[PDB]
Amino acid sequence: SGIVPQLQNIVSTVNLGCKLDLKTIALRARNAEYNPKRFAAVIMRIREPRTTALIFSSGKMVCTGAKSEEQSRLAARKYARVVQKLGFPAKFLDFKIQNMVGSCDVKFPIRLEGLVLTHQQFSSYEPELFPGLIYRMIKPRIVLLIFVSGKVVLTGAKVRAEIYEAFENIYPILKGFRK
Amino acid sequence: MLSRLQELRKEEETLLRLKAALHDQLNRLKVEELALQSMISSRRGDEML
Amino acid sequence: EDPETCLQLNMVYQEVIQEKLAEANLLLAQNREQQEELMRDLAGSYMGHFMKPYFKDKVTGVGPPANED
Amino acid sequence: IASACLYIACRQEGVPRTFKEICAVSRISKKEIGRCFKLILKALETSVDLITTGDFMSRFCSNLCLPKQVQMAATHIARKAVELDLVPGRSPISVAAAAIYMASQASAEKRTQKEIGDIAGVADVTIRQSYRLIYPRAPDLFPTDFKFDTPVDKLP
Amino acid sequence: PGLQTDCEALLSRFQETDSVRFEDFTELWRNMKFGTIFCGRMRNLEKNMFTKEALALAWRYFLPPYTFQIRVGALYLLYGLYNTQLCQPKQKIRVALKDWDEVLKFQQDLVNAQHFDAAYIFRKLRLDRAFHFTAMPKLLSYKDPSDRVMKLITSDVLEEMLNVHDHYQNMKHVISVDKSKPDKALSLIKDDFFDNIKNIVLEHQQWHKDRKNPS
Repeated sequence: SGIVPQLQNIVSTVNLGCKLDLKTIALRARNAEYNPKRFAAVIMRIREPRTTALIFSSGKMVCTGAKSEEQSRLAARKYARVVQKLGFPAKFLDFKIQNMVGSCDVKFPIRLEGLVLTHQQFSSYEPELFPGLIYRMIKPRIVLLIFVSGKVVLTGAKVRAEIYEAFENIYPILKGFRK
Repeated sequence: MLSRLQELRKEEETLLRLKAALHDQLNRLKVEELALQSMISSRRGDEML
Repeated sequence: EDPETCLQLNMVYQEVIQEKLAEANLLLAQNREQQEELMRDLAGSYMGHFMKPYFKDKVTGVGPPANED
Repeated sequence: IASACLYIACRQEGVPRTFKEICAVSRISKKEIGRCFKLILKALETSVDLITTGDFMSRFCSNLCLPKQVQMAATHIARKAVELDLVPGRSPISVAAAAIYMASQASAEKRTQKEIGDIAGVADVTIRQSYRLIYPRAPDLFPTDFKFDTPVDKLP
Repeated sequence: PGLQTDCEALLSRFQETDSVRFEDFTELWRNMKFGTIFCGRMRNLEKNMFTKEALALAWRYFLPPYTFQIRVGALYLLYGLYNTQLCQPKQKIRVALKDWDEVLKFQQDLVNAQHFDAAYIFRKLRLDRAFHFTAMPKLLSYKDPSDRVMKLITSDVLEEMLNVHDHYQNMKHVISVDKSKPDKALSLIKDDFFDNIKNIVLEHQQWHKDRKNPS
């Protein structure tokens, strides 16, 4: 239809290109946490694009939380500059957007029971485990959490076009089951 | 208060049934009205000659 | 004779049934308002919450600081 | 894997139990049961039909000391409630517990939310939440020919 | 404590007479010895508290959604209670504001129906100043009802409906240019409207009786 999903999250990774001493970064960065009894990365937050970078001792950074590809690239470069200033030989190699969670609302209640009955080979609907139907789209390798309130959460895409084509594929199917 | 609540809801379903009947009557009435307009146009068309 | 009388009598019949529809829809409005009153009763709620510190945060639940008095 | 297979078999035969009725027996948490259940359905390339509310009724009403009349009552209530969309997107077990609570408080043998929560494996808060959804439409859900000693026009 | 039962008993023994005359209520008052509902030892505090409860209950029955017969019965009950009290500063009937415009139209319907007994009783209550014209009854802190279906449909409504319908048919028979058969554009009138509304009201009253019949 005319509604398109709003990207809510974008997970990207980057190779800083040098081994890091996480204790140093956690002692000198501005918003870092380092609980090596809970996870093995330094969790830095920033405010300008509102993203969270997990920085690893191998030099591989994971910037999550952005709402666009460009914001994610800018945030990753920001964390790169941060670790640079801390006296590390950090560069910006191999930036890759690894996930894009978009959301949307088709604005009509849906019959999940009928949908899983007619699409048994894709959808998984277990109301005991999750109140939403999990539709594994196959043309783009996307996963949709479709709910009875009409909300549809697309996730798993590497490119925004994948999110868009997945929602375009799923919209007629839901229109067929308009409660 | 569920006694009163169910009395009120039963009245509600009854009055919805009455509204359904009267609305069908209204729709068929306006269809008759359009039919009348069409045929009177056709019949006054036979005296403007 | 001439269906103009058909028009006028069908119009007055539409008028009386439209008065009936307005009355019935008003009863529907009053009954649905009664239903919503029942639901706000189910969703209604104390007086201890208004004791000695009458004002209090919805966050922490502590009163304002002391007056100068 | 054994617990997930037990659950899948119980579901396939047409007498499905809940994960809480397999975790209650197995030594692993419901989380792992559900994970391995999805993994098994993925591996075997098979599927299992969706549970309905009428599947958990011959067992819930029998584990409770309810008569057969109250059992068919709650069956009818739950089936009509899921029919009339009073409970959208809520798990069939909670709807079953709510319907059983309604038909129990209406009939001779009354059961509280606690006992029904223990049997069905549903938190009493969920019973409340999905009972308030079928609370106003109580009479048109019940069976027409239904004897009782507590007026269906008054229920908590 | 049991007072509502006596109130309902008197109102039922009254409505079973299908009468509005206050003489019948006087006969029931003397028969039930209802006036001695206050007789008996009790100190001033509990006495006027009980009187408050009784007047509030009778007034509650005086208002909708009760039948006209029940309402006139409750008006007579209010007269009999307020006039026979043991409290020296007689307790007053708490009249909310939102109920005044309904009580006034009820009094007007009483005097229009020439029910001068009940209308005179209400006038006597308003002259003796037996009312506290409050904002809400029941100071705040912290049966036989009337249906909407009779306001919708009754005998005269369906009578006028069938009159308009058969007049509509008789004018159909004359509008057509030929007397043998009407036009083929006007045959959409429904004959089951009476039958449909009859089915609806009969299902309603049948469900109503199988409701008031117990299991």
